[PDB]
Amino acid sequence: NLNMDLLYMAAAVMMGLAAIGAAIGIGILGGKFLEGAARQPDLIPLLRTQFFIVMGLVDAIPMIAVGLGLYVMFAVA
Amino acid sequence: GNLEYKHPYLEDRDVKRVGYLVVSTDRGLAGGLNINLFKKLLAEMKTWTDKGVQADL
Repeated sequence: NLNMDLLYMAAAVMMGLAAIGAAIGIGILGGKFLEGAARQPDLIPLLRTQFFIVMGLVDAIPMIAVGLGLYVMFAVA
Repeated sequence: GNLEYKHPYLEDRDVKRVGYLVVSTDRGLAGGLNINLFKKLLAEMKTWTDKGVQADL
């Protein structure tokens, strides 16, 4: 009936915007991380540590969004 | 350092000819100062020209 049509679209919008956000945020952050690694090799491990420190914060809201889109898809519809 | 660049002045390219900058006095009565130096230079330039590499001054 009318439900699944719109619910699938809602999950679709949710996870599409999540994919845009996480991909672009990590692209910028990784680009700066790679320029820093090219600038100063032998610091790759420390910069990678910091890169993960930030990447963990970047993907939070996108991952709540992914989780709730999957919830809607396979729990509600 | 931790970083490096590849400027020509830092790499030991093949020696095909050599140049010298020579410092000498403008006034005599210095004793053997100039001739000792010029004899040393001439010996090293002899060595270099033996290997067929030119020299420049």
